[PDB]
Amino acid sequence: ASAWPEEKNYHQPAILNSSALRQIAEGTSISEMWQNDLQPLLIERYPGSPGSYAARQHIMQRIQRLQADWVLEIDTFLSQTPYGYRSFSNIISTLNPTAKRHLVLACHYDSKYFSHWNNRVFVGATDSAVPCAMMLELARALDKKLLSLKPDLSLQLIFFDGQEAFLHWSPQDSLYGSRHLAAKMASTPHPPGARGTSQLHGMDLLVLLDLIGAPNPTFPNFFPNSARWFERLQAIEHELHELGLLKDHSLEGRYFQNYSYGGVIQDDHIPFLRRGVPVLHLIPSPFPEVWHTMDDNEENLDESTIDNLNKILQVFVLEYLHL
Ligand SMILES: [Zn+2]
Repeated sequence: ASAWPEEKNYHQPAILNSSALRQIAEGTSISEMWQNDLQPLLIERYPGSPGSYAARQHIMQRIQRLQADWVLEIDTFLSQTPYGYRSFSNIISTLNPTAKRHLVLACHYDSKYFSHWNNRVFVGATDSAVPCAMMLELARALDKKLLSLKPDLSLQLIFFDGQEAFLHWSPQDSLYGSRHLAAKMASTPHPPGARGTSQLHGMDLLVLLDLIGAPNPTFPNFFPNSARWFERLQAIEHELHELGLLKDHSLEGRYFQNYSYGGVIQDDHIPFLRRGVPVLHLIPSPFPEVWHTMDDNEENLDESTIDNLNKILQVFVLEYLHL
C-alpha cells in the first residue's frame, strides 16, 4: 500500500538563484500576453453562448501551438440551472496524464450573464479573463522548460466553465463546472489501474486564481495546510522586488501580506477543498472595486501589477516542479 499520496506533504521547492530569477523576469511579456492571450477573451462568454465557444477555442488553440506535450480534454456535462437543463464544458490541459502527482493551476473562463445594459456588455476582465491569460502566458513563457518533462510530478491547468450564478449566488446556482469536475476526479482512479487512489489524491495543490488585474491586490493566507506555499509566494515576491525585477512595486504595498482570513469565500476551490485537496486561493480581499459591474473591463486593469504577478507565479511553478 504505497504512501505516494503523502509525498505532497514533504515536497520542497528547488529555489531559483538570482540569475535564474532575472531570466524568468525577462522571459515573460505582458504586452504579448495582452494582445495574444487576453484581448481575445474580453468578450461576453456566459455558459452556452457563442462567446463561450470562442473562448474555449482560443484557450485550446493557444495551448496547442506550444511545444510542450499538453493533452487537452473538454469535460462536457449537463446540469439543472434556474433556466432549466444546460450544457457546460470545463477545459483541462495536462502534461504527463499518467504522472501520479500534478501541481494544478486553475481559474474560471465563463463570464457572468447580464442582459446588455445601455449598450454595455459584461466581460469580466479581472473575473476572470486576466487569470485565464496569466495561465496561458505562463504556459507560453515556460514552454521550453515544461517541454523537458516530456519526482513523478507534473503540471495541469483547469479552466472551469460555469463558476458564476445565472442569477445571484446560491448553493445550487454557481460552481457548476467545479462541483462537477471535483466529483468526477474524486471517482476516477489514478494513476490508471489503481485500486484505491483517485485523481484528487494526485492533486498536490490547487492554485486557484480569481479576480486578478485591479490595482493594489492583497491576497490573504487562507489555509494552514497551504500556508508554507503562501510563504514561498511572499519570499518570491520579496526577492524579485529586491532584485529590481518588479514594476511600480513597494514592500509596504506588497501583494502577499502576513494576514489570514477566517471566513469562507465561495469559489471553484470549494468542491475540491471539501474533498481534502490542499488549496492556495489567489483571490484578493477585498475584491476589485469594479467586481460584478460593467466597469470590470480592460481600461480598469493595472498592467504592471499583472506583469509582476506573472513573474511571481512563473517562479513559483518552476520552483515547485524543480525546473
Ligand atoms: Zn464573478
